[PDB]
Amino acid sequence: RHRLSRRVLLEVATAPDPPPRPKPVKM
Amino acid sequence: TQRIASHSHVKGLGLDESGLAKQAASGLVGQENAREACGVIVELIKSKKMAGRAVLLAGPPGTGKTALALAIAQELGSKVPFCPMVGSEVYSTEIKKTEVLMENFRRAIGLRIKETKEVYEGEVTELTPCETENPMGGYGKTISHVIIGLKTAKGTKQLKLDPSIFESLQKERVEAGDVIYIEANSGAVKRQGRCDTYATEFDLEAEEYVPLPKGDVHKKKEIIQDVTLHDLDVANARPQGGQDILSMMGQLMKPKKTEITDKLRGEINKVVNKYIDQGIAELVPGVLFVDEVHMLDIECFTYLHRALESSIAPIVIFASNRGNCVIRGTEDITSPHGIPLDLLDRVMIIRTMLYTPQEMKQIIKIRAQTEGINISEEALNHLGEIGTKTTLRYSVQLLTPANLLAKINGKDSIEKEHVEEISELFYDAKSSAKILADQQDKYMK
Amino acid sequence: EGEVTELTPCETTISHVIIGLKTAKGTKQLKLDPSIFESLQKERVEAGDVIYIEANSGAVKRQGRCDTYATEFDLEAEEYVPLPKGDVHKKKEIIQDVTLHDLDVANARPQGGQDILSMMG
Amino acid sequence: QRIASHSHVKGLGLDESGLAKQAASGLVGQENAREACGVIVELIKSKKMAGRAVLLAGPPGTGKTALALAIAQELGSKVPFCPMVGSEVYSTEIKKTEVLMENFRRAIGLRIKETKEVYEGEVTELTPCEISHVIIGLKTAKGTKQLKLDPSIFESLQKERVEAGDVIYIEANSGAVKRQGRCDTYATEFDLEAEEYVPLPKGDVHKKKEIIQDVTLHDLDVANARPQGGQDILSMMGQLMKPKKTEITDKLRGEINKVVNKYIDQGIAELVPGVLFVDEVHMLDIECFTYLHRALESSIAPIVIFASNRGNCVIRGTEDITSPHGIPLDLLDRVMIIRTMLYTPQEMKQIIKIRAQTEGINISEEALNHLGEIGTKTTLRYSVQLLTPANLLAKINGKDSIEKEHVEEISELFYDAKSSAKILADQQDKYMK
Amino acid sequence: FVMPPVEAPPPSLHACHPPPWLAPRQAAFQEQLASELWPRARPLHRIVCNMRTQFPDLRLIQYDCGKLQTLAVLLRQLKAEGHRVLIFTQMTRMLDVLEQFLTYHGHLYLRLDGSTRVEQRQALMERFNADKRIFCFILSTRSGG
Amino acid sequence: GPIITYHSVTVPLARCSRTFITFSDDATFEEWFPQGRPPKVPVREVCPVTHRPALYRDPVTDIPYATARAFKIIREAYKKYITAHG
Amino acid sequence: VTRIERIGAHSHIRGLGLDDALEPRQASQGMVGQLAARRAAGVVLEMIREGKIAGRAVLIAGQPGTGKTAIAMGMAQALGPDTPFTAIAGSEIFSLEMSKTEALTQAFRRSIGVRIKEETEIIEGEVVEIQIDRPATGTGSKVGKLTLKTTEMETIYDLGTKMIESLTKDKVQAGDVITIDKATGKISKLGRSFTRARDYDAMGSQTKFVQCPDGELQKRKEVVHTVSLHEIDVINSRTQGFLALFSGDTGEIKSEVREQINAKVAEWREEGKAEIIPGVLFIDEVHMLDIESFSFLNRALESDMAPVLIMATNRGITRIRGTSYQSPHGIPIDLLDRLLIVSTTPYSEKDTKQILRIRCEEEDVEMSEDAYTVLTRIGLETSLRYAIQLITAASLVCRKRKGTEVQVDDIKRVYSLFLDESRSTQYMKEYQDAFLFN
Amino acid sequence: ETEIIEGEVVEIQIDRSKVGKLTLKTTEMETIYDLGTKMIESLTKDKVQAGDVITIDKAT
Amino acid sequence: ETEIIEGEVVEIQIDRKVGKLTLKTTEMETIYDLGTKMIESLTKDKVQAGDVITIDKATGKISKLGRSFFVQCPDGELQKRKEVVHTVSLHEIDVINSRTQGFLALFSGDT
Ligand SMILES: Nc1ncnc2c1ncn2[C@@H]1O[C@H](COP(=O)(O)OP(=O)(O)O)[C@@H](O)[C@H]1O
Ligand SMILES: Nc1ncnc2c1ncn2[C@@H]1O[C@H](COP(=O)(O)OP(=O)(O)O)[C@@H](O)[C@H]1O
Ligand SMILES: Nc1ncnc2c1ncn2[C@@H]1O[C@H](COP(=O)(O)OP(=O)(O)O)[C@@H](O)[C@H]1O
Ligand SMILES: [Mg+2]
Repeated sequence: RHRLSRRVLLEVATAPDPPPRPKPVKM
Repeated sequence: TQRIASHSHVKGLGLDESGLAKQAASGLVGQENAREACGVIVELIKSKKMAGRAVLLAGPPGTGKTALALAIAQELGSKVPFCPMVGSEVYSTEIKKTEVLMENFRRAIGLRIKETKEVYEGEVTELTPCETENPMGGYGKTISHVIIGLKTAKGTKQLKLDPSIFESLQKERVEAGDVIYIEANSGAVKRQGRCDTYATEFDLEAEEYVPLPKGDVHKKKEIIQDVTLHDLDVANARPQGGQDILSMMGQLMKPKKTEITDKLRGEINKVVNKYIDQGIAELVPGVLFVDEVHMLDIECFTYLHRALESSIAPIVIFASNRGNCVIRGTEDITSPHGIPLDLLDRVMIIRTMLYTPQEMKQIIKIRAQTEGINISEEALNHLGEIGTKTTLRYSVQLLTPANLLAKINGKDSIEKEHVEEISELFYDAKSSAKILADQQDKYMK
Repeated sequence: EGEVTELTPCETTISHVIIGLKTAKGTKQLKLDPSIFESLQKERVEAGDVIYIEANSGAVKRQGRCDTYATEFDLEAEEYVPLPKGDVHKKKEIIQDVTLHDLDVANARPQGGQDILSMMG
Repeated sequence: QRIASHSHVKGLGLDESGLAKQAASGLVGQENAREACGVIVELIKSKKMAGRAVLLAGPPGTGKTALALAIAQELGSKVPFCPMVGSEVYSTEIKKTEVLMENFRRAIGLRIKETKEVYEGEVTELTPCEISHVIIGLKTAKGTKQLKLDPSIFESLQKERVEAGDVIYIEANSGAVKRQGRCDTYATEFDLEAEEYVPLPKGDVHKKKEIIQDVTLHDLDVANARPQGGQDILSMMGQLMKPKKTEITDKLRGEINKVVNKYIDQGIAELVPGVLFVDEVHMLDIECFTYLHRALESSIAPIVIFASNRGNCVIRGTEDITSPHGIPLDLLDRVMIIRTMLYTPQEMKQIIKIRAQTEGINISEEALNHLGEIGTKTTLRYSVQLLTPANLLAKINGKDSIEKEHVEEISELFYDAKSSAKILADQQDKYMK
Repeated sequence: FVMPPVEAPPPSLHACHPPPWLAPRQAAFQEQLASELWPRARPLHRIVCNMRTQFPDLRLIQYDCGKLQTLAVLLRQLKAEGHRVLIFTQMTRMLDVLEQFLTYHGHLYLRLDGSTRVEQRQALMERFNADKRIFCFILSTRSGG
Repeated sequence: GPIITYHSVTVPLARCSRTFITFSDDATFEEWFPQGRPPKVPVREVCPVTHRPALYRDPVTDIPYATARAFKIIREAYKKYITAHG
Repeated sequence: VTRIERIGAHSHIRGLGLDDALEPRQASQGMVGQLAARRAAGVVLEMIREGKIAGRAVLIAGQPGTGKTAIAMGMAQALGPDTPFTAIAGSEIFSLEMSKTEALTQAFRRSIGVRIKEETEIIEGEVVEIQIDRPATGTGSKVGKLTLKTTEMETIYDLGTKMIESLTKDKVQAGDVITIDKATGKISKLGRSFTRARDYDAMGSQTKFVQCPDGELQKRKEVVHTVSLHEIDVINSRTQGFLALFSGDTGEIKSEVREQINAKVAEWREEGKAEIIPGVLFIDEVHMLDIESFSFLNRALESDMAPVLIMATNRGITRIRGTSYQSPHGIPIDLLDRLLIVSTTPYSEKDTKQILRIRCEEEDVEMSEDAYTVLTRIGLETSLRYAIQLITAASLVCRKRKGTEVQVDDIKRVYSLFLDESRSTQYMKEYQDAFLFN
Repeated sequence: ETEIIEGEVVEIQIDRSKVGKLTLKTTEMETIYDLGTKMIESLTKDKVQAGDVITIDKAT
Repeated sequence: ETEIIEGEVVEIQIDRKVGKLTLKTTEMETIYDLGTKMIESLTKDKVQAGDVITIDKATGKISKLGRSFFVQCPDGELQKRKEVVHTVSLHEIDVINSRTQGFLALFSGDT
């Protein structure tokens, strides 16, 4: 089910870096 | 257990309370004299006062020798050890034949150990030292007890314990809300995890959280453990559980049967006697059944003389269907059952006779009942006639093929035609031998 | 394959290892899977050593020191090896014949293993 | 000391000219055989020839093994003498040829000079030095010395639980550390310490002792084939996982030969060629005899003495090949045969008297004559074996010497082989097989 | 007590230009195996030592001298009756042997071998006169003044 | 120095054995016997979205939840909160 | 309750039954008849007890059921546990782990015992008060004090660190009767002089008390250590040898190890450290040995460490195993010359009846005189062992019918139920074709 | 049939190694777990770090 | 071809790693700057002033062949390039490459 594909690998490699993870908020 | 084997119908010896053998009872038919003798042997085994006594079941093949031995085992019950064995098993690539025989001898002698295990379970609610108003030495604080509160599902109890347990509590890191158990016979504290009521769904520990114990804080029970002398011998010869380099080597190396020495066996005997005298254990001498004894060689037979003369040996039951055959390991030496006359002088011989056609029909009916097979009277008579010729084993082996053929034909009972067709499809030993003799040129060797 | 000019693990534990390999035809900077750092440390790989790294398996073999450093001491128990001539990255398409017995005996016993039972085996 | 079957044999009983005295050194007859054995003893003492084989041939009871042990006694305890039975080559661990080769090397001994370096004193300082070395301070009654030792020695000291104040013995050659005890000066500090006290060493901290070691070629082969001198984990692993004997290669034996030759050239070793004795040689098989051909042809082999009581007998391992002593004719061509003869009644009486004296038994002349007559029939071995039971009977009856009645009573109680054979023949149908 | 007549380290394989990875790999394997297995081999320490070196039994000291046997009997009687004994000998080495013998028998003792410093003599005298646990006091006839 | 004394005595009830443990200083006694109060049962949290018993805990919002839809709703609410408050 | 040892074949034999002059009584200590053979066995037993002559071999030869093994067991029971007695069968030397010569060597060396006697100082007393002071935190020197009491003494001991550790490990409390060996520091608890405090919980049911030791505290006791030569060989062969004492798996012990042990034991004997206790090796059914084993026996008896060897065989002139040679008793003539042969004659009617009576007494079976007559007739006609088996068979048959004394009817019933070899062979001849191979 | 936890490791924080927190995520979920001594030891032995896709057996 | 250093030790210095080694023949004397591996090799095999030793440069194989002040000190050059010839049987190659530490089987059977 969770084997990588060439398309997914290329998309992740070409895409920019993900946004920084938000800091935890006590809510 | 659910599958039906060849002796699945044998539930014991059909003996009256006076020892006389009923014609058909407990799955056994006929063999009245042999059954009575086997009942006397059963009484001998139950008396537990004799050692090394041997019985030989002698008779043609298919006469109930193995059935009689299994009936003896059924009469004794599961409490009495019963170690079946074929003569071919003494030929091992790891240990000598005498060692195999000695190991089976020790397998037949059982030991029943009764002990009381008293424990205190609970979740630690309170952990309070009992200080003394007069400190010994003047300075500091002295304690005379440690009060431990144990909580279970249906109670809560407090235990005033020895001060020395403070070290065990710290070593086990026991705190409030933890589930522990204390053993009376040892005075040691063991922390079996923390109570599950203090665990949240966001925790990830696996073996840390345990349910709150059910039942009472003080649990005591009588433990009955059944062991054999061979179990102790093997556990002491190749011990498992040590943390030294030798135990690690034992775990690494391939396990191999070894020639257990008389020193270890004597030590085991001394320990068993000590337990018996203390009242902890009760000796349960059982039976060693050696089927196809004729497959033993002259060395095994010679060793059996010393083995049976021992005062620790079990009661051995032999079985042989051979006539004046040649003893294995010897060159042209013939003995009445394949057994040297020296060993025949040490055994009591029980003779099994051939079955009359009526007894064969009864045995066939019993086997059909055991296999869940309905057979008509005409089919039963035809199968008994087939059993008069050929053999009894051949007739009892036609029941399930004939039942399958009837079921395929769409009938819930075996008729005569089904038995006839099965007899046509499958050949017995004598018919195959006739075919082989008639065509000896076309066959090989 | 080449002489090691830089060996820098990048901390997040180690996210990856940046290595610098030198040959006669140039220098290449490589990003290594963090599992190769254990192999590099076991092989005692330092700057100036000539090594090769398998791309598919991460296996590291330290095949001596570069002969350019042979004069750094007057007496060391070292094996000094020439700098590799070709490129750092070498590709070869090969055809190798194996028999079914080779595959059978390869799976009869385990290989490697850091456990005590594996080492004693 | 217990009295064995050959306890009276002290030598060959030869004069200065090599001739055999009639009764001397516990030997009564076999004058020709004793002179031949004296020549063989001189050959062994020459230390010049290698692989010379001797066969002692004769009926049982003619003192072949007695003559071999007399050769051993003449040689002395310094010269190796390896007694092996032909049945001992059938091992379940190594091949028969390997057993023979190992017994060949056991017969060659080596006297080698060795110097032992010893650190012995009371521990005053045990300071680890980061793998961690150890700096140790040892004191004796003569001085104090500080030493730096390998980490293995520190591990050994830790295993011995050596602490400041303990008297220790260190062998620098083998790295063997022995803790002997807490110093005697501290034996008054407590009343129950669970310690064994030892006085302070009265010599120097560091000693060098030169000793003579008696070893054989087989010992060197074993030490270099199953090594245990490294004191590393691999040696322990090999000892525990591979405890069985192995077939030592010719390469290891060549290396050991080179090492021993180097030692002899250095002047610190002396070679003692020694003797191998095979008693029941007929129990060897054709493979063993064929190997022994080449083994005796070797220039390293010792002197081998063979014995046999067989007549024209089938060689073991062959189907029906029959040879004069159970030994194939090829090997008989490579041996010098010493023939032993049957004993006269006078010699039998002499041997009986010698055995009686050896066992501390007083026997009357009438009893001695009766027992010699008993030995004329039956065998000499049977007559000798009746001495102790007759002495026990005499002691029970209060007599300090054996009379004829005691010998008659014992002979009535115990049968010989011929009488038992007669009984078996008369009652063949009652006995088994 | 059985010791091998000869003891050798394992044979070593030497090449002029070996693969530079074989020796470090073997060294690491040996180091890891030792770190995992040596603590587990400590119980077998006495067996290895007894098979590695053999010292003379302390009992043999008394067997080699009839005087020691007679003294052993005499000292046993003297201790049983509850006395204190002074042992005088002409030779200091005999004092060393007596030290061994008294230790083997378990007799607590003090020593004055003339080689003791002058200030220590009085302290030893006072300790012996004050401490009742000291059974024996070995002395040199010519020493002590 | 600071010591722990283990003492076993013979005292009349005709005689019985008793053991005592003496701490030189109160610090050791407190360390070995903290007299900790019984722990408190944690509140079984509930998912604000589906009211089912909570099984997860979103690290960003610290809001327990028990369904992927609940997680999506919680993250949408957090995004709206970020947009509004900023 | 039934012990591990029950009524066996030779359970009634308590000794050879001889007087001071080694004259056999007709019926004493279980032995009946065999007067000449019992006298010879007594002479051999005296020779064993003297323990001066090494490598003596005796052959007990006779027809089956003539009491060869009975005589051997009587010798074993008359020797006593002090002297080693290794009883093996001839088949046991055929082993896949070791050679036949190695197995015979181990059997020989299991029959010689080495005993070391030494005197040690021993403290035995009742613990009154034990106090142990230890640092609260970190490594430090534990200080303690122990009070020990006897009926006539009470001393307070200042304890060292290692003695403190030993007492802590043994968990010694007040009222415990302990034994302390001064040299090794080993502590053995042997009981409690009184109960623990009742107010404590989880203590268990208190057992019985032990009276306090009397006399002086520090006594001098003689410690005896006895091992066999085989045990020394095994523990000296390799580091893991002590486990081989129980698991077998000794392999083949090097001859160098055995020579070193022989030398060391001789040195100990000369130095008075140890005494050698020679014993007996009993090989039952020695005819199972092959020519190689007999050849090894020939020379292994020539050592001064060899024990007395006793063999039993019921063979006539028979082929030697491993060869095609016919020899008396299945034993080569070279070995038969090295041994004295003790013949056992068949039993008469009165001897058979007395043996049956002794067997009934051992089995606690009550039998009538007519039943004894019938059983003796059956034993003479069939065999002694068959009658012995019928004893308990008829006892069980009598007990089934709620009887008290075994009658002739019970003996006839068991004779009908259980067959001997002769009647079984007759019935098998009657149906020879039904049995498989003839 | 066995219950498991399956996700991608986002963060592993261990305080000082008595207690720590582990964050796991899926494409549709994200949660944080409190770790004990044995769980922390098991995570350190397997050298689990961020970006690793792991499964944890709840029972063992 | 191998480089063999044979001479008499004059002075050995090791400091917390760096070190120096001074070796002499009857014709020349030299001081060497030692590396870590050669320092370890010289530490494992105790080498002191006055010992006559030979060193295999590539391996650190140090064998002490006596002491001089008994074997005479070597005469010629300290560092010599030598041609070493080995004749190795196919069986020896097979055994050496059969397993790790497999050369041991050339001496104890166990192949
Ligand atoms: N008297 C009997 N009563 C019931 N079943 C019997 C009887 N005799 C034999 N059998 C059965 O017939 C089959 C033949 O086996 P068996 O008689 O035990 O052969 P053997 O006696 O040669 O071992 C077995 O299934 C056995 O249970
Ligand atoms: N010439 C002799 N003088 C004294 N004793 C002898 C003599 N020959 C043999 N014996 C003794 O008689 C016994 C039989 O001799 P042995 O050497 O065993 O004969 P074999 O040649 O069969 O080995 C031994 O106890 C031996 O010591
Ligand atoms: N003289 C005897 N006195 C007492 N019991 C005897 C006597 N002879 C034989 N028996 C007993 O009869 C049985 C057969 O004798 P046994 O010694 O086994 O014969 P074998 O000579 O074949 O060994 C054994 O139970 C033995 O104890
Ligand atoms: Mg018998």
